[PDB]
Amino acid sequence: NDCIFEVKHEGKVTGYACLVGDKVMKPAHVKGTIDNADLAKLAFKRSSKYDLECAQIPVHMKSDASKFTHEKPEGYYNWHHGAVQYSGGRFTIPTGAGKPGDSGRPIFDNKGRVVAIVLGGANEGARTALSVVTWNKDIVTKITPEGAEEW
Amino acid sequence: ASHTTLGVQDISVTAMSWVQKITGGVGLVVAVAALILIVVLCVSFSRH
Amino acid sequence: SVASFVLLSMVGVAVGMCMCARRRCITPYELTPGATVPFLLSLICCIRTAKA
Repeated sequence: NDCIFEVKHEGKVTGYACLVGDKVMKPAHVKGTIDNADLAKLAFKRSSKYDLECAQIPVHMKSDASKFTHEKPEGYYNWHHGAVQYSGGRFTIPTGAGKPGDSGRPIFDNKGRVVAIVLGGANEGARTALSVVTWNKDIVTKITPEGAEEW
Repeated sequence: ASHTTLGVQDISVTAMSWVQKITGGVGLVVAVAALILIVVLCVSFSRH
Repeated sequence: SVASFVLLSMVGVAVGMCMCARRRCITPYELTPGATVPFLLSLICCIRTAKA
């Protein structure tokens, strides 16, 4: 279901604007600045050791937001190239489902409130496992397996 | 003068201990700031 | 003059390490959506008033 809050930067999506409650989280690991100038006046904050950048909604676009989110039980979730099976605390995909140019994409959840962003992955030999940032109820952290590429 | 010239910057008064008060005081403020950084350096490099 | 240059530079570097410690602590509590820095740590890193 792609019926969510939306953004783009220098034509690339460049990580989705996670209007998760009162926020404008913008996962731009790579080049881009605001094409979707409907809220251009961002008070940008960043910390590159968790790759992400962020700001706050004033009121103008608050009707575009989702409610808050952090839960991650075992099972499977959904992303822009199909299903993503999640077990042993990590997301996994069909080998080759992701590629360069998949530069920041959500895992949009099964019940209508976002979790995580994908940034890359490793080939296991026949499985593929993702490199990801995730919300831990408090803090934010990175998951990354042995030998992983980034996109 | 029937005596050796002073060390001019070496031999201050016994009551110069103001220099140990300020250098100890600022040295401890630096050590506390260094500890406060070493603590959150160690948490932000143990949260991956 | 050289002693007051080093001693004024030391309260500079001490506030500099306190600033680095504020930023490298608070950023992973400030980025996360729908989240807050916990009450005690909000006081220790000098934001707002009381338990607000």
